[PDB]
Amino acid sequence: AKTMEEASKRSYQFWDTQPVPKLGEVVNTHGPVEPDKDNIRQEPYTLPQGFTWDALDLGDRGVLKELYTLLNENYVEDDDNMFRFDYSPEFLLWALRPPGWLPQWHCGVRVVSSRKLVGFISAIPANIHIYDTEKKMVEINFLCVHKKLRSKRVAPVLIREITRRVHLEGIFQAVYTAGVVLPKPVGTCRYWHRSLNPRKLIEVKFSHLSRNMTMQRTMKLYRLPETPKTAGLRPMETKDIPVVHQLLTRYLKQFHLTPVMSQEEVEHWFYPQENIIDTFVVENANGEVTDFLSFYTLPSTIMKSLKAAYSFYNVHTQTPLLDLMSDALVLAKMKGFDVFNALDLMENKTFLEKLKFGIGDGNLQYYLYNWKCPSMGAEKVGLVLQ
Amino acid sequence: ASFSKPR
Ligand SMILES: CCCCCCCCCCCCCC(=O)SCCNC(=O)CCNC(=O)[C@H](O)C(C)(C)COP(=O)(O)OP(=O)(O)OC[C@H]1O[C@@H](n2cnc3c(N)ncnc32)[C@H](O)[C@@H]1OP(=O)(O)O
Ligand SMILES: [Cl-]
Ligand SMILES: [Cl-]
Repeated sequence: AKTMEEASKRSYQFWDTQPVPKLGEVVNTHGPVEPDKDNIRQEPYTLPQGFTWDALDLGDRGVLKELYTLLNENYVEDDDNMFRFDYSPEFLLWALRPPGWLPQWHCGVRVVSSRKLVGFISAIPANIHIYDTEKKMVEINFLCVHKKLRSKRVAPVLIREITRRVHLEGIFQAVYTAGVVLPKPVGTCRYWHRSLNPRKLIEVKFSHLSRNMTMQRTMKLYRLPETPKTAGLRPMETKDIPVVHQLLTRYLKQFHLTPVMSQEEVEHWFYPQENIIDTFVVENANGEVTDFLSFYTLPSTIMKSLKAAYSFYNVHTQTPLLDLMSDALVLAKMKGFDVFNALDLMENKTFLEKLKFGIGDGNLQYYLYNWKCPSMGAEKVGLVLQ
Repeated sequence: ASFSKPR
């Protein structure tokens, strides 16, 4: 189910058993659904006959290769089944080894006899600000079951096993996103897309020539300057880590669901890595860094390759957000991206239409596990996951 | 995660 009208009818065999609010329920409290556990199941959950658990050491290059192969062949597609995310090994290390990462939380499923990797789910630690509470949580990502094992109820077992492994470490809340509606979204966001190379996007069927509009007309509409306009824009450097951390922390206070990053976490998530993460800061005529923009790299295989930038965190205190995002588009164009993607969260609705983004067909639902709180509009969500 | 395209 991808809409709240489809989810209105369904029943949820697994999620009814979990500490999440009911889909109908309207919530006006803030806090855990169930108490922290003082005794945790020591044995892994039972898998179907012929499968076994395995913690994936991603510092092993052959194991990392097994994971991105599983993901590139079996992870998230567009609902038209035209494009699948193409996760690089280096991107996965970025997403899966932030500060505090644990090997037991890179949780694989393998065929017993052949050791073939056929399932995965991960947790990474994060301090999360939710309304008036700060909690240590984990972020769950990359739940993946091999296409030939789909619909055999392996997903709930992966969820219960990563839950157990996170409980063993004393953590009892999680945050996660999904394109499907489950009990119960804390917020719902929409993806928007900004064409950068319209000839390629229409050719590969990512977009279509709009009503009574030529190709030549479409390139003109999406044409961008060759260089950014904001004075003082430059790549983030090591010396910028503290001020980027300061800028981000103060800026995120206006939203209701945000990460709380240490300075080491800021370094990991924002320090530029070619073909993974780009961060540019604005250093003004006084030498003060006053703003920054960032986007990560996630190409898609055309089931060539579709080179997509995803808006990450953008902080403005002296440059208008509108101007900052214009330069983000210019930079992504310069770096050879075909499309620039952004959600309607934080303040993004103030620039999406102005900058000629077009709305997409998917929903991104945000969820908290074992935390019951009021839902929020997209503009109060201040958390971006990979 | 969600993969979207222009509507
Ligand atoms: C304290 C710590 C707690 C930590 C845990 C926090 C919770 C973590 C929650 C997970 C955070 C994930 C964050 C991300 O990674 S979101 C990305 C999810 N991955 C993909 O979209 C990749 C492509 N798809 C697949 O590999 C499979 O279709 C997956 C593995 C997604 C489902 O496998 P399969 O298709 O073979 O189904 P099944 O028969 O085995 O099982 C179906 C059951 O699971 C429910 N389902 C389906 N999709 C999702 C989904 N995306 N999130 C949560 N639940 C989902 C489904 O409605 C049903 O429940 P119910 O309808 O019976 O009630
Ligand atoms: Cl690892
Ligand atoms: Cl609160």
